[PDB]
Amino acid sequence: MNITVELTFFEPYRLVEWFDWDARKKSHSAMRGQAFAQWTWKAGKSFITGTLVRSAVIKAVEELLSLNNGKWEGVPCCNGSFQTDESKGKKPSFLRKRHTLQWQANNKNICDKEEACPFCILLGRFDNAGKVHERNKDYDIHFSNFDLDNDLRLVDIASGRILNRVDFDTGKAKDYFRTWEADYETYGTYTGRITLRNEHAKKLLLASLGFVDKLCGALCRIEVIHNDELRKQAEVIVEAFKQNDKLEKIRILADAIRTLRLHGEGVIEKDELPDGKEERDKGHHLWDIKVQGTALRTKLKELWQSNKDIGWRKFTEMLGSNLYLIYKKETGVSTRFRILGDTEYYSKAGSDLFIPVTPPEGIETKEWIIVGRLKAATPFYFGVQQPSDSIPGKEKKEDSLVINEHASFNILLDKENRYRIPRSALRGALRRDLRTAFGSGCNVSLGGQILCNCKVCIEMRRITLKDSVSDFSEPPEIRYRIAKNPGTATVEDGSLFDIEVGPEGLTFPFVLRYRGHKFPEQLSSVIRYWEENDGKNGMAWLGGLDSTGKGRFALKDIKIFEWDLNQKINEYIKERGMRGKEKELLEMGLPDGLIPYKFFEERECLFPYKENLKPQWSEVQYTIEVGSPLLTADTISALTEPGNRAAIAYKKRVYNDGNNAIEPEPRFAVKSETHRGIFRTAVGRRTGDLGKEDHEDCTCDMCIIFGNEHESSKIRFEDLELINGNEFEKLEKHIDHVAIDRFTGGALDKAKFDTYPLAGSPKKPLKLKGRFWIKKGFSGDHKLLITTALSDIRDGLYPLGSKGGVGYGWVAGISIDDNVPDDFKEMIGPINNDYVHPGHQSPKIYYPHYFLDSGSKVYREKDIITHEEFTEELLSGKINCKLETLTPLIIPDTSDENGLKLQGNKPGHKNYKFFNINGELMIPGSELRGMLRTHFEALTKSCFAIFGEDSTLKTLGGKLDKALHPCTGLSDGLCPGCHLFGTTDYKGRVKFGFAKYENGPEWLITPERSLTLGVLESPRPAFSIPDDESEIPGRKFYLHHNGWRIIRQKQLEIRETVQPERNVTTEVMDKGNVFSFDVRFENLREWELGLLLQSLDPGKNIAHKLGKGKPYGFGSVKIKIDSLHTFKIKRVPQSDIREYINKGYQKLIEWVLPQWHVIPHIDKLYKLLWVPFLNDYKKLGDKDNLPYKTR
Amino acid sequence: PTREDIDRKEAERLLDEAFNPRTKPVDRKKIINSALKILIGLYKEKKDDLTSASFISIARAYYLVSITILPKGTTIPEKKKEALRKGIEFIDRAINKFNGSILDSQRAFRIKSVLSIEFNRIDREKCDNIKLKNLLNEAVDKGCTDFDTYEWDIQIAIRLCELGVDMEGHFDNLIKSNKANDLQKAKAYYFIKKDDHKAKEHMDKCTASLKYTPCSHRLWDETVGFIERLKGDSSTLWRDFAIKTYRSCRVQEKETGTLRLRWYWSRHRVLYDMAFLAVKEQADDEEPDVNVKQAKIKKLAEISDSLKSRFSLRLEFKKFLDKCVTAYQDGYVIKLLELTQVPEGWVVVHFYLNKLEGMGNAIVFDKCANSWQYKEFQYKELFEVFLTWQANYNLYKENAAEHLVTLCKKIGETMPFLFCDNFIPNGKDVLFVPHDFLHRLPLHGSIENKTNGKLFLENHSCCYLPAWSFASETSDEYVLLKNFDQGHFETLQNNQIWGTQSVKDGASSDDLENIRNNPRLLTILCHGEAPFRSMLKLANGGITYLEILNSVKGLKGSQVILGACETDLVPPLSDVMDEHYSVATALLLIGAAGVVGTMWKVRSNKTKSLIEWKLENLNEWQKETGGAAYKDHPPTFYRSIAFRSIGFP
RNA sequence: GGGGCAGAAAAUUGGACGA
RNA sequence: CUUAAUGUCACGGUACCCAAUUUUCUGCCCC
Ligand SMILES: [Zn+2]
Ligand SMILES: [Zn+2]
Ligand SMILES: [Zn+2]
Repeated sequence: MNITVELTFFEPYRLVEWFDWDARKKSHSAMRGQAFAQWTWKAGKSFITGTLVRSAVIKAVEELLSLNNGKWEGVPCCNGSFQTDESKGKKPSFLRKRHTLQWQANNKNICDKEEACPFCILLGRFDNAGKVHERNKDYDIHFSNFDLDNDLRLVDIASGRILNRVDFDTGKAKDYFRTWEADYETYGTYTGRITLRNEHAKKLLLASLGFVDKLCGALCRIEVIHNDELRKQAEVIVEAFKQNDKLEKIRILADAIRTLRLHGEGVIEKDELPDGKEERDKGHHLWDIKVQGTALRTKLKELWQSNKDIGWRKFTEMLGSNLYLIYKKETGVSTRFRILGDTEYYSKAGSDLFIPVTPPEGIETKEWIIVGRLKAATPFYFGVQQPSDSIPGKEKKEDSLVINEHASFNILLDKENRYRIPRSALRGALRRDLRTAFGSGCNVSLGGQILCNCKVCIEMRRITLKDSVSDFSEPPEIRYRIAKNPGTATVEDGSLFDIEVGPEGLTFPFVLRYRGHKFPEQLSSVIRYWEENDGKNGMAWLGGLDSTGKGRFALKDIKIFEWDLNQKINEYIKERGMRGKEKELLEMGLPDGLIPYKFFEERECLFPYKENLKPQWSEVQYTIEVGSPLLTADTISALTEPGNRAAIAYKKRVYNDGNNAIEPEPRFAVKSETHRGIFRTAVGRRTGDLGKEDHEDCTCDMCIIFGNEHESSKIRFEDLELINGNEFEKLEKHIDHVAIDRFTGGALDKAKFDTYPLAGSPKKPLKLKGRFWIKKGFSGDHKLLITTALSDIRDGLYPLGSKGGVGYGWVAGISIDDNVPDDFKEMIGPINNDYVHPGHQSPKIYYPHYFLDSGSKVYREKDIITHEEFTEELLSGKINCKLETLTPLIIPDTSDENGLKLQGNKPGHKNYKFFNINGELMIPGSELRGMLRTHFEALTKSCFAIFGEDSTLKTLGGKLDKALHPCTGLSDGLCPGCHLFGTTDYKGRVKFGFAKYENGPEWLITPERSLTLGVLESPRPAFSIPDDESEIPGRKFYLHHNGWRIIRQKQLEIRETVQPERNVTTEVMDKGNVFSFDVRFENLREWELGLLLQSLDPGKNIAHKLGKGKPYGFGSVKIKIDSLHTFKIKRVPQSDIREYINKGYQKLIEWVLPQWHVIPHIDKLYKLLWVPFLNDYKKLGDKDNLPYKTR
Repeated sequence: PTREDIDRKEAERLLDEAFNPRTKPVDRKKIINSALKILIGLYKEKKDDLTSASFISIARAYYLVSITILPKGTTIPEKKKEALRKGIEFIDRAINKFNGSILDSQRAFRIKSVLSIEFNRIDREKCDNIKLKNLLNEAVDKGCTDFDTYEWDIQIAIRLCELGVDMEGHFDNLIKSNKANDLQKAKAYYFIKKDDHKAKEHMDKCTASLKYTPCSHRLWDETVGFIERLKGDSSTLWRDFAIKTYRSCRVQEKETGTLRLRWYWSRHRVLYDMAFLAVKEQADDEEPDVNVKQAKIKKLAEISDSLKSRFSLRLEFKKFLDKCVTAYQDGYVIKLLELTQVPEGWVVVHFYLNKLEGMGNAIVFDKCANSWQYKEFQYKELFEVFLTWQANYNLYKENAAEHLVTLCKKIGETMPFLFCDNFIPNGKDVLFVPHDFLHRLPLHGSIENKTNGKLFLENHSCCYLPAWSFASETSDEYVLLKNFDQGHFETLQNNQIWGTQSVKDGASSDDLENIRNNPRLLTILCHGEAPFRSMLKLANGGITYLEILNSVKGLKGSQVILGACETDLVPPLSDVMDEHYSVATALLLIGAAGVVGTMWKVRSNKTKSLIEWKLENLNEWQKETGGAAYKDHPPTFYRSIAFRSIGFP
């Protein structure tokens, strides 16, 4: 009786090269993949050996008959035979080394070649079957090869995979191995024949076919009866970009094109790409530029119009990859090749032992099926090697170096590009959780001749779980990561990469099957640990990048079922264990048998739960309030979506679980990597271990707590998301930054930079919520260190996000949640300078804004004060300041160019509003930072860090002396101003904040409460340096004379006489308004802090300048110090801050109260800042008027 | 010149500064890794435009990093294999497009040949000896002959003389070369001229040399390989070198460290096995009288004893022991009693399993008769049934009574000398010293291959001891530590005038650490791990083998009647180093004079009956309980022979 | 005298302690 | 053309581990 056998695989299976029994030993992969399907080279054909399905059927029959105590509808069965070479030899091609399930008695008769038992005849014992070649199809039972149901190409059926083996004591994986993951949708049906001459054992054969559930590493059913043109276009566009000397930013174009797959076709068809500035007449710096004449916004539209067939996802991905590769060819393409430690281990390795295992008669065995949903409470990662490496057939590439693809860290996607959760990763996570619950497991051994009998290994030998794919075939968001150099608190060179993370909230179906005698206590502990109860929160750390905080799955909709294998096995055969129909079990509430599990224990009933798994990870959820705007600088995402914003804030893309797909509203958050890095830097600076020479065998208080190159991290973080977003209505605030030239006093040639952060004010801060987990192996010192790090976060030293020096992400406090552990929760007048500068150049013709000369000499501190652990000698702390205005202050809010709403009277006239966030009037931090930085640089003759070179009216750059140029990297040396405020490759040691008024009168009353302004024309360096013979004028500064009364008087006489639509009118402060801002500092010496103090409040009758209209007299500010907090909180004595300012003057003098007027350049500086108000334009440019114009 | 040449010169300088023995091995690997960083970084920027000199430099660097990676026990490190493979591939790419001078060709072929030598030593299946022979011939015919200034040429010549070709024109340079060590000269004399005398004194010079070389140094593996070479073709020289290599291995495996120098450098089971073979076949020869042959069996006994357990003997201290347990799991870590001194009426049975010969051994010593004897047996079916019982007991604890019956029944069938009168005479107490497989076997319950064969404990008094150095040459109070539920195991044993010193109910771990040297009786639960983390279920978590070693300093000289379930058979089924890691072994190690430990799960009633046995503070108790009814009720045999006598009086 | 600037310079792969 | 039968636990193995999208900049100004 010939029976046609078919296959239907329901999860990605694996196949290997054919080779042969003589050739299997030569190739380690073939020996490893004996239990896999076989592939041939003719592109080629695929099939599975009849011997492999024969072994599967033999295992099925032995297990099935042990289930029923060796009795199967009347006929008894005997033990069989699995031992060879007892008389002559001819060992079978396959070796068992497995615990064969043997029986109590199995005593019917000594079976010979007359009355062979059903299991014996299925084994083909007493037939004419041989073991050499075959030579005839004369078998009593034959298992022919199973073939797929036009010379299909090799890659169309398989894609390579790299499975892994992660150690338990460490987090590092010691070794890996290749894999040829196939497809289970289209090329997953096989076809073959089986013959059975003996009718006495047909029932057993059919039952085995219905019972087998393990074939080629995948659940299966047994059934009875172009880019070539894109390459050229990428080359063309790259060449055209290079012809414009703008090749440096081709990769950000590749990243933008790759990100563009998230958006639909309308971003390119409806021209939704950003249009640049409204009236720039030049377009976006990247999008609206001309490639080979045509605009790129339209060139890409044409290229897509020629490429509808491939699809938007494929077109964008291929264009990005091609652009990246073409850029890499003319940066050489980066190639990766490890030296050692790349162990690809298979353990090929004759004890040929036989272990009979006899289960007691009458044992109650049941097979439990677990069905549920694996919701990702955090973004998930599943590591997969790069494309063009996962191509099968083109492997072994021996001492060959591979090519880096566009994505540094891919994520596991199937052929249809939906997120897939692999069997191997979930099995490994279950192994880790089971070993934790038991507390005693074995590090898995490979090629071991005898099965491990440890606790964790036994229960997984009876656990089978299926691969799952999420019903969300949408591109994964790309989470960039950067590495910070502790020496200079900046980016480590060559340390930027991308991470492909899936959206949080996806519903991955979860299938787990346990085939044992009793449902284990530890697996119940694991399931309850994974469950997302009311307060359990879910604890299935599943996937990779767990240290960052990616992969915390919260199992939910959990349903436990079970057949009774002893008495209801025929139903199991009939419904095939519902393999592949796992979805139907969720809605059903049901097939014959499969009664739901009613004895499933709760969380507070499992002893191993509380013993090992519950304390394993202790959550510490805490909220951070920041009274300042927060910005994370997602630049790549900023080069898309309307707004033309250079740096938008990072927004998580959350997916609504079970609801209508993805949520249109974004979720602003701080990256979990940022949280982990800030805590790690905190502990490193408080422990003195950051900046160490090496961490080879190190065991410091950072490698233990935050992991290292080899060990895993014992503390895992999460996203620092925002919860205070529903009561803002102005969550995103547009703030503009311009780099003022140190010579012209105006905008540089290319300096405008608009940042687009979140909201946040002292009267309405942002509530940022996040959590981190603690492993149950920390002593008192480590928990104390992490608590001190959290307190330092609370104290405000470490700002979240970017541009912390300006004031972004300045924390106002931390509120620990009441659910934190008890031990963790319990353990967590003004100085006015008396210096007076007469400024008596003319107490009783004029100049608009005199210049300042400081000399070309500069002292470069080559010994950089590293941003590592705090120096004991150096002083760190906080400075509180009181800000008052001697003249009205004007600071516009560019976010609303029509704040005054006066366009009705005259359209096209700019009318700003005074800067404010959430309605609280505030001075931007950049203003104070630039003010005091220019002041300190002129005080210490630091440099001209921002200089507008490349101008004639030759020697565009030679006009300035070749000693005071802006500073290059640290090799040359860093100025004291560059040592304090910082530069590129060296983060500044002083961070400024935001000024809140909360005092003084309200406004200035003269369109209401907002006096007009004259025309503020562009600064003209030609006037300062009329003749080329002159070398250069010095730093430019503005006087303090109150010319604002002229504007306040002739407001109507100038708002209509000239410039009807060219002027700008915005509201201003009044005289004597009191503000308050904080100026933090880390790792400053004595003289540095003294000079900073003298820069803040040099003394009486000296004031700085802020805001617009400095030549018009607007915006003069007076600063006073309340408290100089210092921690090594301690308040320094108010005795004029002795030994700090005095040491500053002492160190400055080379280059009782002191005498600043002695130094000439200091004298000129303070003359230019004198305020004479405490008590009581064409004829000049003529050649005969004044040749030598001085300062 | 170019950056290529400068970086190659730097790599050459680093490789030269790392190759010489003057550089400490502490800072030897780092130099090679740095040079190979430079080499591969140079290679990555130019895949095929790279000169052959850089390829041969990379091959040499891979060879150097391979030779500084040493075997980690029974498994060769995979970094070494990968380095050899990469070096051979790079040198093949070098010679495929060779564009250098004659000296460059000589160096390339020399490096390829020595890489092939080490790869054949490590993985013979891939680089078979025929292709190795062809490559060595191609190297020597190209000028790889200089033995005075190139030790690799000496290695090539030695491998050729192994392979079976003559070098009569090269021995003059081979013997006069200063770089050649004792082994090279021994190979030269044994193969070039087929001599045995000069080979013999150079061989003994090598034996003396091994006395100072650490167990990690490759000369040990070379010597063992040469002994196997001499064993392949019947020679009379490998006897003496086996004996002296054994002596040197004993004198050396007493100075190495247990923390990180003994698990994975005592890979010399083959050496001790074949020294045992040499002693046995020397004793197999006819002797004029029984005065030297009878004394060579004693030497066999020391062969057996010196390999069994040296880790346990030498066991703050807590940190070092935690390092030991970490190193057990293949992780990363950051006088002797004379064998003739045996009390009267006691016979000691030493044990050794020969992996080379495939047969077991047994050495007895009747103190009254002063006789040492040896007999042979197979150990394959015993391993079969031992694993069968262990698996069917781990899966089903009490249901493995039938497999206990089978294992104990076939132990006597395969080991009939236990019941032989001439081997172990009736009545005298028997002390067993097993070797890596028989420790877990319940030899006290061995059943003679008879129609109704009795046990071994029935007609002898059995005592176990992991090694021989454990045996070595107080208060009269008694203490009890109980942590069972207060519903059973109460009787009168809880209060029968035990002792007011430390007798407790619901005792804790700290209580066991405060005792005044009394015959401690302990009745709690144990689990057994897999490592040696077999906990004891005292209060406040429980006391572990780790804690027993670290803290228990009061039970010295005590007679422990520990009756906790799964104590003596804590160590797993498979062996690693022939070290026994039971809780009873820990108590014996800290200074106890004897422990009646339980192998597998026991019951409360049996522990109470053993505790009730206050006749003199066992075997007769086992006889009375019904240990002779293994064929009438396997369940009652399960719960009787679990208690075994561990220790020596 | 009927405004300019709207960013720029980078970093976008470095790895991965067994005696 | 597959396979070889009195022995295939490869569901026998988490692409795992490490590194803060950041450092620097006054929406500002005259021939
Ligand atoms: Zn049969
Ligand atoms: Zn195991
Ligand atoms: Zn500078």
